[PDB]
Amino acid sequence: PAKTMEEASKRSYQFWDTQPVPKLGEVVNTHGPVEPDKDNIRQEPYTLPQGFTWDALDLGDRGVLKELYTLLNENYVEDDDNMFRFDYSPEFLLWALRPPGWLPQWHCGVRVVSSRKLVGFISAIPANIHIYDTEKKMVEINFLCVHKKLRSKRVAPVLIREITRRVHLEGIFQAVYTAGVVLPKPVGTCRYWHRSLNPRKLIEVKFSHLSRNMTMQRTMKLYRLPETPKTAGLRPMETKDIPVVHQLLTRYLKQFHLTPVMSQEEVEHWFYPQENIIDTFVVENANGEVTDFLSFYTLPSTIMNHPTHKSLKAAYSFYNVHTQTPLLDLMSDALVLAKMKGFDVFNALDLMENKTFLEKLKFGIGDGNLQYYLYNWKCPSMGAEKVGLVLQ
Amino acid sequence: GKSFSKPR
Ligand SMILES: CC(C)(COP(=O)(O)OP(=O)(O)OC[C@H]1O[C@@H](n2cnc3c(N)ncnc32)[C@H](O)[C@@H]1OP(=O)(O)O)[C@@H](O)C(=O)NCCC(=O)NCCS
Ligand SMILES: *C(=O)CCCCCCCCCCCCC
Repeated sequence: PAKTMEEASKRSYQFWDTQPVPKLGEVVNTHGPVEPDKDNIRQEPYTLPQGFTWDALDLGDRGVLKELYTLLNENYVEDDDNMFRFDYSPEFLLWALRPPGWLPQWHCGVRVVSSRKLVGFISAIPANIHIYDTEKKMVEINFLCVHKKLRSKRVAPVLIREITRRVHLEGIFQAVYTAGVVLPKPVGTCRYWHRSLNPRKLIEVKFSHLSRNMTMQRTMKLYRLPETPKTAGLRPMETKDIPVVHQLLTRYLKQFHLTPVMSQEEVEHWFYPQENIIDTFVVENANGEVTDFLSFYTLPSTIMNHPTHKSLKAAYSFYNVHTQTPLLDLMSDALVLAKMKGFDVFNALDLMENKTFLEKLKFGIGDGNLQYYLYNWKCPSMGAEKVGLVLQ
Repeated sequence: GKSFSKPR
């Protein structure tokens, strides 16, 4: 897999060349589908290698959910140095995979026939997507995972074609997805940044390193945060805030070029606070009006092969909407709140207006890009500051 | 993400 775009144009894409996505080399000056919708869809599941079978996973079954948790806990995304691996919790997986409109056939697992061991997965969830001047019903593809023992055996293309087929059956012909690798063809390239909250732990586990000309004592003083937030009237989101949070989000997102279009029910799902999954804080001013909100989701990572430190607790910036409170103040309170809740690090991408605060609030640039992709949709690429979509 | 980043 290629990490740089120039390194990717020396690569040949035996699978992606067959798919309705623009070629890495071509420049896109149009807006529309790569190919027309299909009006007959293959009725049969694609064939897996001998000894493996499809199984749609009922994540409402606690045992099955735990099998998926374990597949991902052991085989999902790692950093470049193979030191850290995402550790999505079972309850977080339910949040990410059963939003409004979720469909059981879109939780697409692969099992070993004999042992029944879960060795593969891919998911779709439905989402209405605004892309430049077009609003489309699409799916979001996530959690593509092949067991380490099954890798480099052409299994991932089968998972992709099978989820494509199952989405086609429901009348949907576009998708959005993100990858750390460069593929044909990014609509936008974002960059993770990191804000230390427990610098000591981060250094001991080699998530970060001491800056060249400063000491540990200095690093700790540099990243120290207030004990409590400063914004007047900041509080956790409640049921009564669902409408205004939907209103605020909907109006705020119009300024970007790739955004979700959430119903009020989707807003309830994605923002209503759930401990250790999603945090949302609103600003209720002196008149009782909600004028801003901040939000971040919980995603720890396994620290691989470490005898003492086993896990790294990370907060991920979600959607932050400002209309009366400065964004910089909002995000400082996010950092303070994440520190209070025990997070070790606060991550955020350089999309939306995030570049206006990343350096000022002492974020450090990461080593990983997050590429954004559309399936079967041709449009011009956009800068990170025009991406207004955050995926789990 | 679909990418585990660390400070460069
Ligand atoms: C991603 C993963 C499923 C790929 O499985 P694999 O066994 O390594 O790849 P396969 O041999 O089955 O086939 C690779 C094909 O699928 C493509 N591919 C690889 N990873 C992909 C991804 N996340 N998304 C979409 N396509 C991907 C490859 O580009 C290749 O297609 P190409 O010939 O056009 O280049 C597997 O490595 C994995 O589970 N990684 C950890 C979780 C994860 O999703 N990491 C990806 C972050 S970018
Ligand atoms: C990370 O897990 C995302 C992996 C994306 C794999 C490619 C998906 C391509 C779109 C498939 C669905 C198309 C529905 C019309």
